Amino acid sequence: MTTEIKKLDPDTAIDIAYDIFLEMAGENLDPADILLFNLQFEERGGVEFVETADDWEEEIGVLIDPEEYAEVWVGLVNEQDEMDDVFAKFLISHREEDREFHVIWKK
Repeated sequence: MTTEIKKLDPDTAIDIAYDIFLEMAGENLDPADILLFNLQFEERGGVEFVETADDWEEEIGVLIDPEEYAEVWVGLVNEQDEMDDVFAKFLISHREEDREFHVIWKK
């Protein structure tokens, strides 16, 4: 505690979000997309931890503060390691006070 706003570690953020994709990924997600994720995810696993953006107030339906939120994208990648097929994106409030985590399924 040397500042006011603290971010989350790469492995830490991914860890939490990862568990959220395993527990959340259900009815909220499209059926067909659920299956594919079940058959192809191990060999084609994708979970890139991106940052916030300005073009947020369009998809989720609410403006978000940039460089102040943890953006997580969990999709399916190839053997070349990429991220062109995202399944669900999560947004976790970096800060400790108030934990606003809202994931988006098939936009």
